Amino acid sequence: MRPYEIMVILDPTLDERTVAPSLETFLNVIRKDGGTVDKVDIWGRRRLAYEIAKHAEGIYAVIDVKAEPATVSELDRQLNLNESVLRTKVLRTDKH
Amino acid sequence: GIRKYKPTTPGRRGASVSDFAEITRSTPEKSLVRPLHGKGGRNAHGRITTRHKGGGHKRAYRVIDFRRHDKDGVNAKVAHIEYDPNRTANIALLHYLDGEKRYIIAPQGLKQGDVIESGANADIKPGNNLPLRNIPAGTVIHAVELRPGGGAKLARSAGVSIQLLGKEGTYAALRMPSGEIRRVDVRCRATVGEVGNAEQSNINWGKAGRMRWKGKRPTVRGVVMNPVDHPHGGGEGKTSGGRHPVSPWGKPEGRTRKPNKPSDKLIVRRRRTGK
Amino acid sequence: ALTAEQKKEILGQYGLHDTDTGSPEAQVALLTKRIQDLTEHLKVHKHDHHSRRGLLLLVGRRRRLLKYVAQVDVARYRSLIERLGLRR
RNA sequence: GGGGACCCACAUGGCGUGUAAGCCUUUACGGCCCAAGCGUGAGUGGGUGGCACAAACCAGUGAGAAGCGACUGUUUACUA
RNA sequence: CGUGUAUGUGCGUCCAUGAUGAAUCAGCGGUACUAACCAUCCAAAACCACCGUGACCGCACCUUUCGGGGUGUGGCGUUG
RNA sequence: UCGAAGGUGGGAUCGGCGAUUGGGACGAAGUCGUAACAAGGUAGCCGUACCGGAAGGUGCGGCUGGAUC
RNA sequence: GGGAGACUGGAAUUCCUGGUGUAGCGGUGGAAUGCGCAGAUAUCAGGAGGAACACCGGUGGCGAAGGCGGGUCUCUGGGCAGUAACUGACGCUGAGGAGCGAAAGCGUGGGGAGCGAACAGGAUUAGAUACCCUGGUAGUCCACGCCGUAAACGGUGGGUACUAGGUGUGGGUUUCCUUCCUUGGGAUCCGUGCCGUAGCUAACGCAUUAAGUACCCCGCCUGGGGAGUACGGCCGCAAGG
RNA sequence: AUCAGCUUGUUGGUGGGGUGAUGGCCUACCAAGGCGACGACGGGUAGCCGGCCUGAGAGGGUGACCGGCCACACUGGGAC
Ligand SMILES: [Mg+2]
Ligand SMILES: [Mg+2]
Ligand SMILES: [Mg+2]
Ligand SMILES: [Mg+2]
Ligand SMILES: [Mg+2]
Ligand SMILES: [Mg+2]
Ligand SMILES: [Mg+2]
Ligand SMILES: [Mg+2]
Ligand SMILES: [Mg+2]
Ligand SMILES: [Mg+2]
Ligand SMILES: [Mg+2]
Ligand SMILES: [Mg+2]
Ligand SMILES: [Mg+2]
Ligand SMILES: [Mg+2]
Ligand SMILES: [Mg+2]
Ligand SMILES: [Mg+2]
Ligand SMILES: [Mg+2]
Ligand SMILES: [Mg+2]
Ligand SMILES: [Mg+2]
Ligand SMILES: [Mg+2]
Ligand SMILES: [Mg+2]
Ligand SMILES: [Mg+2]
Ligand SMILES: [Mg+2]
Ligand SMILES: [Mg+2]
Ligand SMILES: [Mg+2]
Ligand SMILES: [Mg+2]
Ligand SMILES: [Mg+2]
Ligand SMILES: [Mg+2]
Ligand SMILES: [Mg+2]
Ligand SMILES: [Mg+2]
Ligand SMILES: [Mg+2]
Ligand SMILES: [Mg+2]
Ligand SMILES: [Mg+2]
Ligand SMILES: [Mg+2]
Ligand SMILES: [Mg+2]
Ligand SMILES: [Mg+2]
Ligand SMILES: [Mg+2]
Ligand SMILES: [Mg+2]
Ligand SMILES: [Mg+2]
Ligand SMILES: [Mg+2]
Ligand SMILES: [Mg+2]
Ligand SMILES: [Mg+2]
Ligand SMILES: [Mg+2]
Ligand SMILES: [Mg+2]
Ligand SMILES: [Mg+2]
Ligand SMILES: [Mg+2]
Ligand SMILES: [Mg+2]
Ligand SMILES: [Mg+2]
Ligand SMILES: [Mg+2]
Ligand SMILES: [Mg+2]
Ligand SMILES: [Mg+2]
Ligand SMILES: [Mg+2]
Ligand SMILES: [Mg+2]
Ligand SMILES: [Mg+2]
Ligand SMILES: [Mg+2]
Ligand SMILES: [Mg+2]
Ligand SMILES: [Mg+2]
Ligand SMILES: [Mg+2]
Ligand SMILES: [Mg+2]
Ligand SMILES: [Mg+2]
Ligand SMILES: [Mg+2]
Ligand SMILES: [Mg+2]
Ligand SMILES: [Mg+2]
Ligand SMILES: [Mg+2]
Ligand SMILES: [Mg+2]
Ligand SMILES: [Mg+2]
Ligand SMILES: [Mg+2]
Ligand SMILES: [Mg+2]
Ligand SMILES: [Mg+2]
Ligand SMILES: [Mg+2]
Ligand SMILES: [Mg+2]
Ligand SMILES: [Mg+2]
Ligand SMILES: [Mg+2]
Ligand SMILES: [Mg+2]
Ligand SMILES: [Mg+2]
Ligand SMILES: [Mg+2]
Ligand SMILES: [Mg+2]
Ligand SMILES: [Mg+2]
Ligand SMILES: [Mg+2]
Ligand SMILES: [Mg+2]
Ligand SMILES: [Mg+2]
Ligand SMILES: [Mg+2]
Repeated sequence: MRPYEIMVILDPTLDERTVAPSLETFLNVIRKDGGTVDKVDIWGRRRLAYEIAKHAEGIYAVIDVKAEPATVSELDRQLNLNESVLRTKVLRTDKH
Repeated sequence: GIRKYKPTTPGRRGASVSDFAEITRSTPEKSLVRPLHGKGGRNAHGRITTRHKGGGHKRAYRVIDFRRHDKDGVNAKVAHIEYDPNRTANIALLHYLDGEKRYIIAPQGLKQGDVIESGANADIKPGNNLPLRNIPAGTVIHAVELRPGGGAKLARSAGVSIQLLGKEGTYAALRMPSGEIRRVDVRCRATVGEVGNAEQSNINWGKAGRMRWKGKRPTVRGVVMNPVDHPHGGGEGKTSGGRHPVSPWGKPEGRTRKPNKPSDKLIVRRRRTGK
Repeated sequence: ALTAEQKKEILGQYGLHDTDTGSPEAQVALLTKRIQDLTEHLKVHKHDHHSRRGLLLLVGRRRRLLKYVAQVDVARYRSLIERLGLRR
């Protein structure tokens, strides 16, 4: 029950439309477990600083999460396992 | 873990064993036991095929589901992680949902209570066998097969198992415990996680009775062998044979790997030791 | 570290009244809950010497408080030690 | 290094077993005790005999150094 | 252990009580095929303003006797 | 029964001597060396491990009781 | 940057593979052992593995002290300010005892890119078993145990109360020129640098973060070698303490 | 403490003997403890005190003579 900030970068081979269904399906596990609140905003197609995974561009998605550490760890484990994702992290919105 | 035995007798002073606190049942399933016997290091022909081994403690056999492919889509809980001495590792029986129980190799850190799936939908907890189509590159794997569906043969060492490197085209690359890379099909069967009993390497043998039990026979050194019996034979005193060591069977140290295997083209380079 | 919910629950539930918080009873209650919880944590985390320092400090502090309770009143000391089920 | 045999007393002693009888009940090929009966070691005193009281048979010699081999093991059946 | 006698309990096939079960016609999963509405982030067919100037046209100074060349500004063009 | 003296047997302390060996100090003067004191010509020292007739050298970590810039 | 576990990032070194590309590359006060003509150096592409986190980064923060810094998560200690609700002599230091502890060293089992004792050569010197160059075995990394010593220094044990200031930094409460932006101004407590009174000290020097003036307890010292050594005792498998 | 545990009539109670007098002073029977880091048990030295010397004092050294006790009579014991 603590506010979390997560950003997800996806491979550019996927179109912009598929991102929203993919992200909502990914976070349905947290939606159905803790009864949480979320906020989603999207902006993609930015030139990357360097090559990552032999790729030059990507899409950025940022979600504000108010959930359980177990739930966010489960999302991280389920999501980093995916091949279409490149880099992710989770932070604390509050003081710590 | 590891428990060291106190020196009650001069013989068992150094004997230390890996205490098997990972045991749950003591009497193995009677249905799956097949008739087996110590072959004594001899073929049916009667000649001793390989010395230094044979005799000892007659033991039973049990079928392990090394090649688990027949049933998929059904879960199974860890029934009882019992002890099978016919292997360095342990075997943990499973209650599958169809009621057909098979032994499997017990991976590292497996305790009773986890649910194991064997198929495409299986997740990444250890004990899940699944083809390379459904595994990330870089995960530690064990009980690895060589073709899509012909029975698994490799990667069953206790403590260190094969590590997947990457997939390109229809061929997948596997890293060996020796530090080598082998090319293998992207559709072979492989499990996730290391194999348990990593502390078994910390076992201390202890005496000769345990060893006749385990199977090996005492080793006879060539330098005291007779010259007719061995190229190292002969001498009045201790002599090394006056020549480089050679197996008394004719060939000395050197290359033994006959090339041109069907998987020789599926190997990049050979092992290099002590680097 | 304990937080508001369970900590106010403990201070009230072992409190002499509904307002007092610094009573030795509540102090020992907080110390005991902290030590069992974080000892459970250290049963997993072995080599946290900086936290074992906290263990030893809080335990000596606890020992001083228990000695004070025993000195001031034997009956309250016995009641406290019996209600928490410890040895001393 | 000391005691060890026999007799008496402590001793109708302690211990085990367990009948009659007693206690009890889901009453039975039932649980508790158990006078009586049977078996029974241990010790302390007093006395006695012989040169000698584990008296027969049976039944470790001990101690101090140093060499080799860690030890239990196996081998030149029929010279080691 | 193994063969037979037939009487007594006694059972259906050829009647039929029970327990059920299953291979047939008529549509739906606010989810949400298709012209939009409200809210949010970015930019392809360069409009306005400044700055840097491939290269071009040159004004003033320095430099070898004049030459190359260097320094400030203007007109664009935009290697970008 | 006790009982001093005497004799059996193995443990502690004080010792005396003991081939030879290890170390230390004082002699005076000689060979081998340059160690330290000035950025002593490789900054010094401390803990530690290895090496070398010798003072010492090196590795790792720590201090400035180190001079220039 | 308090500690522990897990996940993850980039640059660099080395090695391997494949182009291109030619006779040198590396080296010091100078040169030679070193690798090349079997194709080095250089350079591009890819991969592998191990260590450590340049800038921020400071006479700055934290920790009791050793020490501590790529990010992310997980759990957790310590400290600080205000309200002051409550406990009402619980405070301090602490012989013997117990726990933590730089690097190196040891056992077991793994790892091992770079660096680097030992050891080979090449170089200087009358001489080098060193300083210099080319290589490189332990170790340096990981997990579990061990030894428990450092110029372990602020060469100053801790705690409390008092005693003139100036100049920076960090953290938090307030109030007022008030834009109410402002290291604006003021008050307050904690931490940390520098210079300075009275005072102390043999001097250098310390100077509210005292070596100032005192109180409480604890360890240590009584001329230099012998000697932090022999014996004895304790710990450690040993080195050894 | 470069001496950390000591003790078995040892400790305590009861009943007997014992001695001028109470008492493990001696015996029997019951229980397991007492002394121990505010230095026990061990090791070396030595008669103690009023006094003497030194020092302003504190203190340090010491036990000549005399005098108050203590212990011994070649060594070890025992008793009238
Ligand atoms: Mg042994
Ligand atoms: Mg079998
Ligand atoms: Mg034949
Ligand atoms: Mg063999
Ligand atoms: Mg046999
Ligand atoms: Mg096994
Ligand atoms: Mg052999
Ligand atoms: Mg032989
Ligand atoms: Mg031959
Ligand atoms: Mg033969
Ligand atoms: Mg021979
Ligand atoms: Mg010979
Ligand atoms: Mg050979
Ligand atoms: Mg290999
Ligand atoms: Mg906290
Ligand atoms: Mg009976
Ligand atoms: Mg009755
Ligand atoms: Mg009953
Ligand atoms: Mg006689
Ligand atoms: Mg034998
Ligand atoms: Mg033998
Ligand atoms: Mg034979
Ligand atoms: Mg013979
Ligand atoms: Mg024979
Ligand atoms: Mg013989
Ligand atoms: Mg002597
Ligand atoms: Mg002598
Ligand atoms: Mg000279
Ligand atoms: Mg010098
Ligand atoms: Mg020199
Ligand atoms: Mg020097
Ligand atoms: Mg020096
Ligand atoms: Mg040293
Ligand atoms: Mg060296
Ligand atoms: Mg250093
Ligand atoms: Mg100096
Ligand atoms: Mg850890
Ligand atoms: Mg290449
Ligand atoms: Mg290259
Ligand atoms: Mg490596
Ligand atoms: Mg009040
Ligand atoms: Mg305090
Ligand atoms: Mg204290
Ligand atoms: Mg104290
Ligand atoms: Mg002490
Ligand atoms: Mg102390
Ligand atoms: Mg400890
Ligand atoms: Mg310890
Ligand atoms: Mg180190
Ligand atoms: Mg270390
Ligand atoms: Mg060593
Ligand atoms: Mg080790
Ligand atoms: Mg090793
Ligand atoms: Mg090197
Ligand atoms: Mg070097
Ligand atoms: Mg060589
Ligand atoms: Mg050399
Ligand atoms: Mg010291
Ligand atoms: Mg330090
Ligand atoms: Mg200190
Ligand atoms: Mg103080
Ligand atoms: Mg202040
Ligand atoms: Mg003054
Ligand atoms: Mg003065
Ligand atoms: Mg000052
Ligand atoms: Mg002060
Ligand atoms: Mg002073
Ligand atoms: Mg000397
Ligand atoms: Mg000394
Ligand atoms: Mg000694
Ligand atoms: Mg009496
Ligand atoms: Mg009386
Ligand atoms: Mg008495
Ligand atoms: Mg008596
Ligand atoms: Mg006097
Ligand atoms: Mg005086
Ligand atoms: Mg005096
Ligand atoms: Mg006197
Ligand atoms: Mg007189
Ligand atoms: Mg008198
Ligand atoms: Mg006498
Ligand atoms: Mg006498």
